[PDB]
Amino acid sequence: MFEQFESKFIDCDGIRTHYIEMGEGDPLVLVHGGGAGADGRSNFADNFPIFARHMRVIAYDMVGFGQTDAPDPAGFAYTQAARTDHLISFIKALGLSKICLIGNAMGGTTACGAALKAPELIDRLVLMGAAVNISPDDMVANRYDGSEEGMRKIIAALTHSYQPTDDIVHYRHEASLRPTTTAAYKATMGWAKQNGLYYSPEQLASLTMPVLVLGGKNDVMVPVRKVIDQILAIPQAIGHVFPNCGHWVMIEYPEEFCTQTLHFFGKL
Amino acid sequence: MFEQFESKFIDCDGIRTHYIEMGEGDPLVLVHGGGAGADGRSNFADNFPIFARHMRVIAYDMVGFGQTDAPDPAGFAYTQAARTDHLISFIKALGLSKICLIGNAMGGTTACGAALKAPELIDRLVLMGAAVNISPDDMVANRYDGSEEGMRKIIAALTHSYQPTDDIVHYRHEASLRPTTTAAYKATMGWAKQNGLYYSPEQLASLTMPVLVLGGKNDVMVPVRKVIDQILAIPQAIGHVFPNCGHWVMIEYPEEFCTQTLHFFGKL
Repeated sequence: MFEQFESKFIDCDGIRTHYIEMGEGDPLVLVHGGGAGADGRSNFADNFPIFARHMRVIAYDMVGFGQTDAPDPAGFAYTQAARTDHLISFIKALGLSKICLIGNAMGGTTACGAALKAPELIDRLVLMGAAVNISPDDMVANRYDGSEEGMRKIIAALTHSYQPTDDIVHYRHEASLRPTTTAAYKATMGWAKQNGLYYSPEQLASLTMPVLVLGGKNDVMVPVRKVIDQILAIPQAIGHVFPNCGHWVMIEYPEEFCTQTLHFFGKL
Repeated sequence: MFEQFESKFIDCDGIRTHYIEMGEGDPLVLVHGGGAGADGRSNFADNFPIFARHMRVIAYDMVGFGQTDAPDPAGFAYTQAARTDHLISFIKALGLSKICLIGNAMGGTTACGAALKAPELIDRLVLMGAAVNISPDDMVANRYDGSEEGMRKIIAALTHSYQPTDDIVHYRHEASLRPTTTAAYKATMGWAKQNGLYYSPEQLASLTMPVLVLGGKNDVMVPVRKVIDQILAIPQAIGHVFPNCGHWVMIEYPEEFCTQTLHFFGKL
């Protein structure tokens, strides 16, 4: 699946990193979510050609995910900081400046970290159901199971009223079972569950570029009150709340997602 | 001022009502806010030609305001219900069906009341810094003074970073001093202050058409947490929060206001 995009690879301080790209113009980098089997292609395949009309659009696979190196977790610590440095490494590796940058969930954690840690690379940031204020306790109070049904339950949970295709289910399911990424995933989520996916309101308010904050009203992973807290904690932030929408705005409402982001990026 | 628009008049169950209009297409009705000297023209003059490219755009003066009858408050009770029935009366008087409808503040109170009371007239509703959940106590806990400065202070209060022209100031100031509307205004605000501008969460959630909810993050009259409560109380509602923006979204960010509403109305 997804062979309409040419897989490319580049080295990011010794992490070999898979990415796809499409279109021409100013660079836009998309960061996928941190669910099991997640990667760039499957997260953003529907948005890619809409965005490619206006921008040079790039989705990469985060360390531990997709077809990017998933270093052995016996010697690699799967911390937010590693994700964050990988992204910065990636953006630099392609020689990109002044990017537009969008992150879903843990990918939002990561986009946010790069924006704070390396603002000179990033002109605009979009946080979309982004885990940027989820504490260990926040994860506690919220609350995989193997198989093709288990994956179908995941998807029905992260979405409001969206029926995935069989090809999509099977791609994600197979993906969740790749053994290197399954290990990296178990580490990634273990660390997240104990340390949370979290920046302080002070750090959030320290973001230096324009920011748009997106959220589905029915999202159960990053509930809408958390999205609101981000709109309110980040002074310059625009907020847009989608109704009848779970944790995958970009998949559940792809046209509206691309319209709002492209408008915010100044391409309409 | 505002003579680029042709003043028209029509009778609304014995209330003679001023309105302007422009463009061709599906009908869009705009409802001004309830500040002193407020009317359609001064509220919406900047948005009118943008909207007129796509729709038949109509701004009217609410009972007690502008150049619409301001019946003597010794015999006329200036209740939300009167505003609400006037609007319904107006929409029917021009023979309009399936309108798009936008209300600022008390005009939002009024648009909301018409949507609840006469849903068959209204295809889409936009509530923009709308007083639809402001209780007497809410007004208490928030907290005119005559002159051209007093009006300049009003405007600097309802806006974040907006410098009105001298012509605008003088038009509003003169307007606030018209004696029939000054009386109707004192009644209007007296009733509002004691009864509030308020529908219950149950009523709010009972709205039957699509709804977009707009708010400026810095609005001091209808604070942003009230705007959020409306996004959350109205299940189908889209929410958009503007940064660096007070209580007059349509004036402070006219292009973004027209873009979001026109997109929501399906004219882009």
